[PDB]
Amino acid sequence: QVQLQESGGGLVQPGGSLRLSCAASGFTFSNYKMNWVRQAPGKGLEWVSDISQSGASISYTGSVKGRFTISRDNAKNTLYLQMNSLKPEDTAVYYCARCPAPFTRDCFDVTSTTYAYRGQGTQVTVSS
Amino acid sequence: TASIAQARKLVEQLKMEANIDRIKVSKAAADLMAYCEAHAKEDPLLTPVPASENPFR
Amino acid sequence: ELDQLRQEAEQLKNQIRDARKACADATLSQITNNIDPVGRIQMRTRRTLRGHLAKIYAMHWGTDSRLLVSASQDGKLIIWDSYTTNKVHAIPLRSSWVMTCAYAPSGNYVACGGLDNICSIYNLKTREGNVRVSRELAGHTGYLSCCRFLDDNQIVTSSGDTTCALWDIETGQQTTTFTGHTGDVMSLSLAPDTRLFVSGACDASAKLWDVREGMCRQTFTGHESDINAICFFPNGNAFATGSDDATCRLFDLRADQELMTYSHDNIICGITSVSFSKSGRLLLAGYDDFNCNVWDALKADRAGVLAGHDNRVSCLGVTDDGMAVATGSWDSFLKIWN
Amino acid sequence: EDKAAVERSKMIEKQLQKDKQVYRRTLRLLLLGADNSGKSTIVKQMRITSGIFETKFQVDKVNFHMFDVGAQRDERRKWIQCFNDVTAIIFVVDSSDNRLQEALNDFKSIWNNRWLRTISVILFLNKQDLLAEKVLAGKSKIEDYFPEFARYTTPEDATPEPGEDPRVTRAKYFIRKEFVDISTASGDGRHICYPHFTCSVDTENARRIFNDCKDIILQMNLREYNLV
Amino acid sequence: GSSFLSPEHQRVQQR
Amino acid sequence: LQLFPAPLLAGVTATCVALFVVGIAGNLLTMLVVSRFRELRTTTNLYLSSMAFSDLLIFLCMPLDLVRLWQYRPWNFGDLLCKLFQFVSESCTYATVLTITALSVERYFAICFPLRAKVVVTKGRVKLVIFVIWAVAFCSAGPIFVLVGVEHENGTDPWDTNECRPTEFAVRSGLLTVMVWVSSIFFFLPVFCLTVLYSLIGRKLWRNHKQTVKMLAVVVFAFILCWLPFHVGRYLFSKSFEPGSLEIAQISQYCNLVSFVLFYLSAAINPILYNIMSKKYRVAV
Ligand SMILES: CC(C)CCC[C@@H](C)[C@H]1CC[C@H]2[C@@H]3CC=C4C[C@@H](O)CC[C@]4(C)[C@H]3CC[C@]12C
Ligand SMILES: CC(C)CCC[C@@H](C)[C@H]1CC[C@H]2[C@@H]3CC=C4C[C@@H](O)CC[C@]4(C)[C@H]3CC[C@]12C
Ligand SMILES: *C(=O)CCCCCCC
Repeated sequence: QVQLQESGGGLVQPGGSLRLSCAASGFTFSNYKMNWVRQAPGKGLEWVSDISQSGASISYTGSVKGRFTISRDNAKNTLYLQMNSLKPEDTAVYYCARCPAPFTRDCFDVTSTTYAYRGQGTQVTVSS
Repeated sequence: TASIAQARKLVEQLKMEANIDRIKVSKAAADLMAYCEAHAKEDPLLTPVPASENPFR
Repeated sequence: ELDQLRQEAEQLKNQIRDARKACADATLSQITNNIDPVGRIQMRTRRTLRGHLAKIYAMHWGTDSRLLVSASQDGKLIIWDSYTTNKVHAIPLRSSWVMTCAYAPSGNYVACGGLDNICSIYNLKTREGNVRVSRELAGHTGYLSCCRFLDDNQIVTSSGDTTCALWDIETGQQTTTFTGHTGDVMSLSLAPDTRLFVSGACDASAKLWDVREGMCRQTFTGHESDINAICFFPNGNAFATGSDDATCRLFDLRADQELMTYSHDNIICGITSVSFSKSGRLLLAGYDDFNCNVWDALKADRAGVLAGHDNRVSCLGVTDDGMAVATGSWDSFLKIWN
Repeated sequence: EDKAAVERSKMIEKQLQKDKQVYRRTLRLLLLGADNSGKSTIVKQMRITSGIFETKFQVDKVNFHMFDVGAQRDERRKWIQCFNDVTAIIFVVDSSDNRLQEALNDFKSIWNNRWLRTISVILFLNKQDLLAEKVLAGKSKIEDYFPEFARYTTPEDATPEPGEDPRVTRAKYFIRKEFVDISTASGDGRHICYPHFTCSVDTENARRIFNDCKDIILQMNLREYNLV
Repeated sequence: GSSFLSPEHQRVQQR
Repeated sequence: LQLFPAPLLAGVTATCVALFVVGIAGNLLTMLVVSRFRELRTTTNLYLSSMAFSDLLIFLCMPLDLVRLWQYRPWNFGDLLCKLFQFVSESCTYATVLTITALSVERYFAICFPLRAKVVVTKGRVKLVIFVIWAVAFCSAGPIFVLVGVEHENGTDPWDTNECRPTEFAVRSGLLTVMVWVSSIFFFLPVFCLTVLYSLIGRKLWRNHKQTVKMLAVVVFAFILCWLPFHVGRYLFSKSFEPGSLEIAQISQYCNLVSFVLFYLSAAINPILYNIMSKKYRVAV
């Protein structure tokens, strides 16, 4: 079965660094574009960053540009999100999302109504 | 409330799925193969039918 | 507690996976290694049906294997006499955004539905000598994806609201509802006895339902993307599924696990329609790459290709007698192959 | 016996011709927008449990069919496939400098969707009046959501409407550029985007769609009639 | 198509 | 050799055969590709299929003109054949020019009034326009059956001087209008239309479109280059029969020779200019 198990999270002081890792299984990882989505308390899901199949094309949302970097390891079906310079506004549960179909450019993974191809996410808290 | 209800429904439905009787995959493969072989001679697509009785030509 | 329930679900999933693994001794490929190959099959277009002004979505073969209905975005349902290409009825729809249609087994009623979230039942025979809406089955919260007649009084419809319902045409109220899915239901197929049906719901899973108990009997997983097409094996014990990951899979209810996967490295496009021949040896799959492929259901080898269509293939259907296969496409043309 | 079948088939053909004419002469549009977008008022501007709504209006003798998705689920990736034959897609985005990033993502997905690679998108930057007051208030922290705004200057050739302050012009032109960069990122040119600034209550909306459809049909004709 | 002149045309005018 | 000494004659016939091969290939390909492709079966493609048929049928008549240019020996073929291919060439020329004019008008309507084009031109109107064009071409070429004919000098055996040339009745009659002036229409009206409408199209598309404007310009230039010498040579030929004028005979002969090359050049280039720019035509080839 297609599943995405995220790892990491926890409590980190402001300005620190925290790495999120997701283990992908049940599908051919090297052919699907990957994405990161977070849901802040009392807020809708927000798209974070994207990475193509080969990693040659990457984009970030304005709030995290220059702070977060996304990488993938096709050799072990793992997706990475190295976070630096965390801020209180960054506290949210982070989900790993996948495109509905392979070899495709567009995506519709921000849907909140039970998107099948995403994990349960890991809570990230930024506080003193 | 909604999350716990959904979790309970999923758990009970999957539990009820877990107790169904199952047969070996070899038996299933043999059954499908036998069914396919028995009706092979009665499939126009598998074996072409002469135009004398083909309704499209 | 949420975490405890999730842990219990994970443990039960592991138990089910262990049962699947222990239930498998050999693959269908190993058993069928001694079966002679079907060989190359060549099929030629016998009829080219014209008269549609927009891309076609769904078509259903009649029980007599002569009359077939088609649905196009122009808002017209056309019943074609495949033997002579004549048009028997042209129904102007109240909503031009139709995506599915169904022809009743008795042939007295034809149904369709789409983005309007309403299933319209059209009566083809009446003393007035005209086609009129017999009943509209409103009540869905999403676009209808597939419609099939269990009987002249009962119709089962799928919707993109993660729900399927069994309607009563006489009263127009749902008799039972299926809510075990978590995504948009794309297609469902009725078993030969009409006692069971399966559907895929864009969650890479297929589920088996009972039309009386109103509950899922089995859940099938293994796909890597949305399932578009589902079709029962002629014997009613297995079914085939097509998904956007460019692979078809065969599932058996009694074995309750995947038997075969039909994948080719040259295919990088999804499957639109899946159908079985009368004997079940040939598996016909429609593709987004403008042509259809025929697969050996037992050997998983490609037996032939149908490339007549010049656009995406939307619907594929085989006559109940297996005499010919009609393939619809977004080129507004229906081609019958034999 | 069988001659009656041919007679009724010919009658059906004759009935199909006189609505084929209507189908060919008709222009179809899809109205896409977020929940906060003022697409509802735009529909009200047009004048002569359902999952889809239809609006009838005509400008200069040409009939337009505008379809708005009503009671529908947010799984757009499947039902959006139907609207691949519409002449143009009307996209309405609310200037909320932050729901604007979601609008950018949706526009990007529409542009790069395989079956929408041949449809021009009519982009309406709705609710300019709210944006003007927000930016004039000094609390419009656009730089926080889009850091590129801190290093962006208004184009020299930009034509601003009279009475608009430089800040409003710069902000709205940056908003246009955010969509134009995605539109031109493809570099293929099969379809074109038409960015416009409009308000919820404005009578010029009908003319904008008329001109955009005229341009789209002209571009299609260039290819159809061997000109390009 | 086109119409040509006879080589003798120069002297046929001489009757 | 009696006309156009051997070197020039060999050069012109080599050019004519090369143009025949190229134009036959192009016209056959254009006609066959459209006939079996619903994707390419549009109004402009129907007009171009008619034009390609006309050009193809023109080339099938090349040998009769080529032997006349080469030999001019006593006309062995029947008079009916002389009249037949003369009428055929004239009718095909008129049909091609009228098809070009109709295509230019359709392009003008489509590019200047894109939303009004679909309510003007369609299969029903296209078929009627083609039928009317062919009917008028045949009617205007009909007088050919009384202009041209086999004639012989009184002084010797007809079998030794038979010539496919205009009959003396037309020469002495006032039919000089039919041979030249009546054919002047279908040059002046088509050229004025192809100029004004294409200038308006270029103005609207200019106000990339550079390539299509340049292609329209070269199309107009090719039409002018190919058809102006043809008509001026025919006019010179007609006035050559007037008494007291013999100096213009050589000029008329050379103008007709160059028109011989240019006519087949235009016919062979017709399938090129109007189809190569259609990337749909390239892909669907
Ligand atoms: C004396 C005659 C034979 C000279 C040639 C006449 C024929 C070949 C010409 C004149 C009218 C022309 C037709 C006019 C209209 C059409 C419709 C088009 O969709 C198919 C070709 C077709 C049918 C044309 C083919 C060529 C045509 C048939
Ligand atoms: C020899 C002549 C007839 C060739 C005509 C070519 C036509 C189709 C094209 C080629 C170049 C084009 C011209 C290029 C420049 C301009 C500037 C524009 O603001 C007025 C029209 C005008 C003058 C164009 C008219 C259309 C045009 C003339
Ligand atoms: C030359 O031989 C034919 C010239 C044509 C003159 C008649 C014009 C219709």
